[PDB]
Amino acid sequence: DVTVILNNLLEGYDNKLRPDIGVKPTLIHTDMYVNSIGPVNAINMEYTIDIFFAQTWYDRRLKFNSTIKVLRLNSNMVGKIWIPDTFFRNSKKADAHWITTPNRMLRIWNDGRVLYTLRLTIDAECQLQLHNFPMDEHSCPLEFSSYGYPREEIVYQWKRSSVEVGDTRSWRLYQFSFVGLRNTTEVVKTTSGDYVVMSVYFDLSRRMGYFTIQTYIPCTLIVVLSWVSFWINKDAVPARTSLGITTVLTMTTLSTIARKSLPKVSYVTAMDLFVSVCFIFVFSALVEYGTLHYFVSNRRIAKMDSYARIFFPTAFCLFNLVYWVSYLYL
Amino acid sequence: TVFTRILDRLLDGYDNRLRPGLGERVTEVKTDIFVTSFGPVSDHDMEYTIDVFFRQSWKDERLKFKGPMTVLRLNNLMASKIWTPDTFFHNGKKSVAHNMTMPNKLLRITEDGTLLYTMRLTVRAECPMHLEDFPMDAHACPLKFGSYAYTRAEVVYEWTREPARSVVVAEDGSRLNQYDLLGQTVDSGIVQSSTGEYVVMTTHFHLKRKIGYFVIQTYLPCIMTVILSQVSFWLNRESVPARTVFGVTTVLTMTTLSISARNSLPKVAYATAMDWFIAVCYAFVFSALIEFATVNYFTKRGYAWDGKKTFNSVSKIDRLSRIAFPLLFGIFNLVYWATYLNR
Amino acid sequence: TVFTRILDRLLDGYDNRLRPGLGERVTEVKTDIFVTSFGPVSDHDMEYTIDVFFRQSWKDERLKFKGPMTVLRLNNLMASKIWTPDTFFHNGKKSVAHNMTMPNKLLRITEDGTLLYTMRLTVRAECPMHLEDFPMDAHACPLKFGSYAYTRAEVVYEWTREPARSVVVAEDGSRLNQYDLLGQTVDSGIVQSSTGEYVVMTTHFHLKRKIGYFVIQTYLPCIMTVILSQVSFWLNRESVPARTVFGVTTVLTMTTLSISARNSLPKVAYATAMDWFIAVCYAFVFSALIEFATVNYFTKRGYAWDGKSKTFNSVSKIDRLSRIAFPLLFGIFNLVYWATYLNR
Amino acid sequence: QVQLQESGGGLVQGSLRVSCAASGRTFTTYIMAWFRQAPGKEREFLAAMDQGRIQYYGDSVRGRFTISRDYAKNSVDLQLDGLRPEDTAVYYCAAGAGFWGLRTASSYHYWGQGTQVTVSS
Amino acid sequence: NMSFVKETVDKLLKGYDIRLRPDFGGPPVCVGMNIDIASIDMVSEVNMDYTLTMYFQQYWRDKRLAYSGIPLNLTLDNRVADQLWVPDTYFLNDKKSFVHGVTVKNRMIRLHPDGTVLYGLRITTTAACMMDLRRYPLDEQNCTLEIESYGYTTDDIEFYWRGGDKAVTGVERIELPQFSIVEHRLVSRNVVFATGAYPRLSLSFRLKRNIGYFILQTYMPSILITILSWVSFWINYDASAARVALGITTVLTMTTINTHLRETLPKIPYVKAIDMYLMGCFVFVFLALLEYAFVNYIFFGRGPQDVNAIDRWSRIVFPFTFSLFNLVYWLYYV
Amino acid sequence: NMSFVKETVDKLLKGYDIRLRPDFGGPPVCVGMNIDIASIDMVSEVNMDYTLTMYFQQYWRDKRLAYSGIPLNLTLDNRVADQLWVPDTYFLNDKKSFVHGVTVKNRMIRLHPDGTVLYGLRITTTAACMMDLRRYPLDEQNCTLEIESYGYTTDDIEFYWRGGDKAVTGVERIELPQFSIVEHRLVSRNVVFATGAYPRLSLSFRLKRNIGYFILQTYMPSILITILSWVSFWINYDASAARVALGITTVLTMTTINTHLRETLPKIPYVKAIDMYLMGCFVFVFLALLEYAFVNYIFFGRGPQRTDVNAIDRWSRIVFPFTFSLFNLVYWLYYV
Ligand SMILES: *[C@@H]1O[C@H](CO)[C@@H](O[C@@H]2O[C@H](CO)[C@@H](O[C@@H]3O[C@H](CO[C@H]4O[C@H](CO)[C@@H](O)[C@H](O[C@H]5O[C@H](CO)[C@@H](O)[C@H](O)[C@@H]5O)[C@@H]4O)[C@@H](O)[C@H](O[C@H]4O[C@H](CO)[C@@H](O)[C@H](O)[C@@H]4O)[C@@H]3O)[C@H](O)[C@H]2NC(C)=O)[C@H](O)[C@H]1NC(C)=O
Ligand SMILES: *[C@@H]1O[C@H](CO)[C@@H](O[C@@H]2O[C@H](CO)[C@@H](O[C@@H]3O[C@H](CO[C@H]4O[C@H](CO)[C@@H](O)[C@H](O[C@H]5O[C@H](CO)[C@@H](O)[C@H](O)[C@@H]5O)[C@@H]4O)[C@@H](O)[C@H](O[C@H]4O[C@H](CO)[C@@H](O)[C@H](O)[C@@H]4O)[C@@H]3O)[C@H](O)[C@H]2NC(C)=O)[C@H](O)[C@H]1NC(C)=O
Ligand SMILES: CCCCCCCC(=O)OC[C@H](COP(=O)(O)O[C@@H]1[C@H](O)[C@H](O)[C@@H](OP(=O)(O)O)[C@H](OP(=O)(O)O)[C@H]1O)OC(=O)CCCCCCC
Ligand SMILES: CCCCCCCC(=O)OC[C@H](COP(=O)(O)O[C@@H]1[C@H](O)[C@H](O)[C@@H](OP(=O)(O)O)[C@H](OP(=O)(O)O)[C@H]1O)OC(=O)CCCCCCC
Repeated sequence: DVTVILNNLLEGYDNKLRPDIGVKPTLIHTDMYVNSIGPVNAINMEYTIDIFFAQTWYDRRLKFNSTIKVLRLNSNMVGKIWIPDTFFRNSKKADAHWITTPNRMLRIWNDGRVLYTLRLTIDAECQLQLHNFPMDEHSCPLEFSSYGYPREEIVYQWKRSSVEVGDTRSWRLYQFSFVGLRNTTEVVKTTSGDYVVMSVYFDLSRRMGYFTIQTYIPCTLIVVLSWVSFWINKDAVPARTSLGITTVLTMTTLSTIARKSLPKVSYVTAMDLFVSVCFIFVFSALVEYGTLHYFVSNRRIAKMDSYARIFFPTAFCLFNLVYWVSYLYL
Repeated sequence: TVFTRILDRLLDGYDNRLRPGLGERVTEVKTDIFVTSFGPVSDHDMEYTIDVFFRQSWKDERLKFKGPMTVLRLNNLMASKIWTPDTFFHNGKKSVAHNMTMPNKLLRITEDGTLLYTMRLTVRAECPMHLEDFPMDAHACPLKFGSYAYTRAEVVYEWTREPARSVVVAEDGSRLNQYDLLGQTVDSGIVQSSTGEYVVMTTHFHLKRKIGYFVIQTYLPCIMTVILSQVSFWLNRESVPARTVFGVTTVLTMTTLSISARNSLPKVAYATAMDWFIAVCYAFVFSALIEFATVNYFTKRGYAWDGKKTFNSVSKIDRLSRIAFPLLFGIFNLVYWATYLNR
Repeated sequence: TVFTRILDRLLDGYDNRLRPGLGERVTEVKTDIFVTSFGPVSDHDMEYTIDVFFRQSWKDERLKFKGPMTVLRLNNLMASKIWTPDTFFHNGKKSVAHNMTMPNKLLRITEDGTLLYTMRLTVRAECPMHLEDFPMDAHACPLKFGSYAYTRAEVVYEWTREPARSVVVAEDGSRLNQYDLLGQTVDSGIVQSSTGEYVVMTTHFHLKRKIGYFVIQTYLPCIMTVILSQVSFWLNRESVPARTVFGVTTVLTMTTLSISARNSLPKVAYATAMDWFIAVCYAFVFSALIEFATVNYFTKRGYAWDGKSKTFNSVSKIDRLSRIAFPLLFGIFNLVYWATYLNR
Repeated sequence: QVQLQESGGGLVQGSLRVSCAASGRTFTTYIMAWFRQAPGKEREFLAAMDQGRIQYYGDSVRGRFTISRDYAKNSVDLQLDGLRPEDTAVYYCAAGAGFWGLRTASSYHYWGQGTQVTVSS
Repeated sequence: NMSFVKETVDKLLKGYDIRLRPDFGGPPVCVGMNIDIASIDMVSEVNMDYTLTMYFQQYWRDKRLAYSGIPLNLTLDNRVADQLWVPDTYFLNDKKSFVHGVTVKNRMIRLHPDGTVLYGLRITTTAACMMDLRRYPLDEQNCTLEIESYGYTTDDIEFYWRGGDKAVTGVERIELPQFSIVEHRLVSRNVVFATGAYPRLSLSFRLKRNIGYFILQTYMPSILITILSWVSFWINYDASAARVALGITTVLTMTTINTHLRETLPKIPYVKAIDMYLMGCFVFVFLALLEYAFVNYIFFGRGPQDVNAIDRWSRIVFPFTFSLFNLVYWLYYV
Repeated sequence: NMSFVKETVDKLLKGYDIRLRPDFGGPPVCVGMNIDIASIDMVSEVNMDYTLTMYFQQYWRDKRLAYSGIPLNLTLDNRVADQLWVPDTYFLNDKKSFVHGVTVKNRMIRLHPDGTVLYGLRITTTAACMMDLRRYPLDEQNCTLEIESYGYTTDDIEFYWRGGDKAVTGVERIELPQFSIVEHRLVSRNVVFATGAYPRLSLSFRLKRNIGYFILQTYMPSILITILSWVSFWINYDASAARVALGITTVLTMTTINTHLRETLPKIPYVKAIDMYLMGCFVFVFLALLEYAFVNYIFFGRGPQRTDVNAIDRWSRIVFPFTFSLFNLVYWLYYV
């Protein structure tokens, strides 16, 4: 019965030939369920996505007449049917799944419409603009097209309920958060013909709770640790010197981990600008005490204790106002 | 020679692209899992490796034989020429069908056509973790598996013996560093897709982290850093560089401990319990050096005291801090280690 | 057209499961290696990487033809259709036969049945090391390949030409960070496995470590730390916190250098040469602080000499002795160390 | 201190099993070898076995002598056979790491004392 | 000569069902094994596993391969092992294994005129260990390799170590950089499951760790840093910055040593022996600074209300206490 | 429309021998080459490699695949590339590469009715290029890719870049986080190996290292630590616990810079050019500490024997910033 149908569908079927090979571009309707956007690699500029990638097309060499009306088949038929060579244009480690069987499926209705759905995991590249670090946002794309068939041979098209987001609460979005979804349709011009490139965009805003409890709080409080010296006496020169130089050593230690939190960009990020401003503050405090101790003891400066007690916390709060407002809101 | 004829009778026209009882019934597949070694739970990927014997049995009328044996034990080569259900793991990342030295699959046909198709898998299964009590937490890591092409009205999965006695772990193969296994919980559910409705088995594992690592690597170093900062209060008040060195190094020590205790965690964007403890202990140490600045505003006498003019007092906020800071630190330890050891 | 039926006539009466002349004589396989690039020698894994174009040649009487050509330069699919010796590297760990973009194998058939079969391999080979003169050592890293199933009675290996000229290391492919390549040594051996005797070819690549990285990162830091911990004597004896901070910090510096230099290495049970150097330099910096404790036992006053002149302290006697004693002992140790180990 | 102490006789009509029982250092990694020194200041490489059970033989002795190590007892055992009168010489037990080795005497940094084995025909 | 051999091989395998155990309704096959260990590559405490390279070999008498007339043993190409029966032996301790691929897939088939066939594999596996690191790094580690038939039960297949105690060879040739193999045992036992009783074999070592590496790296600088904590006793109570700086710098040095050892080692819940020793040395170092706080408080605080007697007593107490602690420590574990 | 196409394809593949190149006794086959680069993923100085994801295309004509009648360029499924001849080109620089396999293997076969066939792969390779680090981190290391047939000599196969000035496209749209690709050169040549002469193409792109990571990480804190070593010239000579602790913590900070800048890097056996600068800055700090040892021994040691402290201090304040300016002068004019 059904075996007779399947053997009639493969009697003279050639999977090397696209449907409508000299007739018209084969319109393919692509559907996609996103299970999880995994951990976004800020260093390698990647992200893991886990999709259920569905395709439909009309294959009019697969018409049949029956009462069965639908052939809900295994993955075993996939190698016997023309399957569109949909690759991902910005993938780097694109895996299918193979446990326990191939995770493909195939459903053929009587008119020639073929459902095809497979599970994928994709380390997809996105160019991370790491200005406003760590206060930025990205739209990390995910593209696909056919590899060998041009626009004149395969045209892709979204369905209506195109990209179906899951429940968003079992994802591994650590520092980021899902805020947007935006599909598109465009045509690239490669050397070997022109192709129809679908693309999904994922708008991602940022979460501000990691770098608060790692870099902001320790760098600011160790700047205040340097300020402790100004309530501490002028006579005890080794104590003040130890305060200043060990806080310098502490900032030099923290600057390493501040750059370690990011791929080695060739400019200065906003995080590292803050760290560098903090290091210049501790530098200026130690140079201030050296100038103080030379002008007084080694032979006004006699109020420059009390001048620095007022100037340095106020200048740091003015810099906090300028930095935090201009790099959060502006 | 006889059994070769039997197997050739079985594989006469056997289309392995048809569910057994395709238009007749709904296929009842009996699954069973034997966990050999519940492997290392990666926090930094939020996953867990598990190594299972994955049994699944069903009834196939197309494979009836009447020969000398009731049950014939097969090579796995015939198991590619026979329908097997497309059972996949929903929360599976990158899992291993073992192929040493052969593909580790068995297939046993009883004479009434009831198959038993087991394989050995190493499964890097996903587990979403709530780290709001890190590291005084429990977890519920699932094993979600169903069929990929067949719906609820085509295949139905069950458990073989009982629900609660199916997923049985081994007794010798624990293979957990940080975690207790506080028993498993099985459950059957239904996942509705746009393509249809799908029978989905689940099995939750209940993992509690053993606490002693972070006790001896994070908690006790921060406790004794605070005690080391409170050592400075039992000096005099004239030794300005001495108490300066005490306070500055203990602040530096708390910063180092803060970073090197966070490094054992995924970058969650909120405060864990360890974050609360390290921040409060950092506040104690920082308050101690603010206290020395408070004393050093009041100094007035650069000379120390002799064993034999005027001299300098004991600066009674020294006494008040010696009573206060160990008392406040001990009260906070009581509050901490009675709060989070019940959540 | 013609070559299609030539190749069909070859594969008519052919089996690729049994040795050419299975019951008649041995199969003389003439092996050859072209080392393109001798890759980096991982000390921590005690391994190295080598990439070689692996030539083999033998004579198969069943593959005689006559036609318009002498040699048939062919596709590797027919090389998979023809008997091929199961050569395996005896000390390979995880070795990769490259197949980008096609399997990099050439089969050439000359008309008298003399096959040529070269592969393109990357062999992550296992080089056992004797690191007792670390880093000033040198050792032979071997590369040993034999058949897996055929004994001496069945397949015998040779080299195509004379052995020390057969294995060729190309010049552009250095790919070494630390070591230098002083030359190879081409030979031949026999094993006595339970299954039977086998013919084992052997090349021994000879590698002497450049110590420039280790001098820069370990020796000059330890030397200059000791120079510091001996500069402490030229302060006066009354600056107790100055010399105290000085001595214990140089001790911390030597402890830091100790662990961070031993990290670049496996975890062998003896002590290497750099361990002897670090331990002796750490003993100097330890003895400097014990010396200052010995000074401070005999201080007897609290102040030092003012520039305008009560009693005073003299510069102590063990200070004046140690100013000359410890740098002289450190110079003697440097002479003995760098004359002992640059001999081997 | 490393000692490479031999045994076995030194006079024959025959066959002989000349052993070399080491102490002080495990030479499993090392290539333990036997050298023949004829009168004429000529150390000749007879036989050597690698750590991976690989027998290397000299050209004059290929097919006559059998070398066999016991890695438990840290020994090397050159079996003698087909003894010509030209084998009257001194047999050294050697050990080393063969840098520029297995064919040279300077590559070995550990030595036996030697044994004269004399053939009377 | 040779066409007779091809004819004999082709009439062996025509009419040879490879999905059938030998004597398929009758007695179990006695599959005999043989392991020739090449090396053990790494023994990782971080991942609790070890890499084992071996020449894993199997004998069994397949009665359907018994040829005649040819006086030699048929050593064939490795690709004819696809056209035979082979046992489905696996490893339970295995994480990620591979038969080597260069230059071919390293198999051998050596047929015999009685029908005996040898199947040899060069397998580089990665077997797991439940490492009990409480006595680290002064421990004897036990690590196994559990060979077991997958599908065929004990009624279909029997495993014997061929050679008794001399099946597994090449153990004595292994020179691990930081271990030392004491014993290997060879256990043959049947294992029950839900599906039946299967034959299990067990090659199983005992890795004893060499102890000198940690004396060089960790123990000896810990001893010398704990000794240099005691320079403060030979410094006046007046010199405050001196005793405070050495006491602060020695708690910093012990901190750096312990941070390095926590970076090396896995995430274990208990307290290891090297951690017991560093906790003990840090107790001595911390008490060597509590002593100065005690002296400073007694002199400058309880002054107007002995001092040098504390130093004279502690110079005798602390070396005696430290030697007593090392005595108890190194007699508990060694 | 379909039966005729199927008849032409099955006529082409029938009798087509894939063990033979085109013109197997005749002329060498001319293979066109064409690369579109997706990205250069990483360039590791540790592993001396660079990961390269590209679109790799090969034209050649094949007279056994010439079909008449149909005006199409027939694009077949990629599973027919196992049934055709292809040039077995390898990459000599290759360590580890793979053709991507989602959702199928990325091949194309675009048969043209004169026998020309495009065969395009999608390759992520990990090629190895040596890195002369004598001018790190100001170096402009050159990395090359070498494309070459394996089994066919120069008399069997010939390569060429197609449009040899503009064969490699997409060099500009590579955005490396550390490097800027200044230029790329296409060079065709042969080699001579022992078996024969083989045609080889080279796709090498020069790479200037951008230096802003090192100004922010290494150079500027070395300058500021070197200057903070000189606070202890405007400190009185009696303050031993000031000047000594200042210079000691300064050499500690230079040591902790050296720790991370030896951790980040390969173990090359010479002076990295980042080591000339840091060793020179360590010498300045070391001489700033030797100055106090020199002052203390002159004043407190050569004092009662009875030339100045303040003269040496004033001389050091004049000399050491001038000396460090000369050092930066020589350092930033030697390399740039
Ligand atoms: C590392 O860690 C592993 C795991 O802990 C250690 O492995 C264990 O080693 C011991 C000692 O070598 C093993 O015991 C031996 O078992 C064998 C096999 O016997 C089995 O098969 C028999 C049939 O062939 C069967 O009769 C046996 O059943 C008996 O024992 C069971 C026990 O439950 C009992 O239920 C039955 O009623 C029987 O009484 C069993 O199934 C056995 O042959 C050995 O006996 C010899 O040695 C003993 C003395 O030790 C002697 O009394 C006997 O006469 C005989 O000479 C012995 O019992 C154990 O099986 C291993 N366990 C595992 C899980 O592998 C290993 O030793 C550790 N160290 C090292 C260095 O590797
Ligand atoms: C990175 O590093 C690599 C390697 O160092 C650089 O690659 C080198 O690039 C240069 C070009 O910039 C190459 O030089 C070219 O070589 C080819 C060879 O062409 C051949 O065919 C000729 C016939 O058509 C034949 O005559 C040639 O034979 C000559 O040269 C060989 C040696 O190659 C010699 O043995 C013979 O005796 C002959 O003398 C050869 O077989 C050549 O075509 C180029 O010549 C042209 O351009 C020059 C001007 O540049 C002009 O004068 C000529 O008239 C002609 O127009 C050119 O000489 C060099 O071979 C490459 N080396 C390697 C190892 O590949 C790469 O450039 C670097 N890139 C970066 C980032 O800078
Ligand atoms: C974080 C702590 C913040 C503390 C902030 C505290 C800020 C603050 O203002 O302190 C003032 C004082 C500490 O002063 P302190 O004891 O250090 O200094 C004495 C004080 O100046 C006296 O007035 C002097 O007495 P007199 O005139 O010569 O007779 C005495 O001189 P002498 O004896 O040397 O001759 C000085 O030593 O404390 C309180 O009064 C209770 C505060 C309880 C605070 C309890 C805090 C736990
Ligand atoms: C690690 C070394 C350990 C050495 C342990 C050595 C322990 C030991 O026995 O020290 C004693 C002595 C220390 O002498 P040092 O110069 O340090 O101290 C002088 C000494 O105390 C005089 O007795 C004092 O004068 P006086 O007469 O009382 O008025 C003098 O007072 P002042 O007038 O200046 O104020 C002090 O300065 O050293 C040696 O004799 C050389 C030993 C060389 C030993 C060399 C060993 C290498």
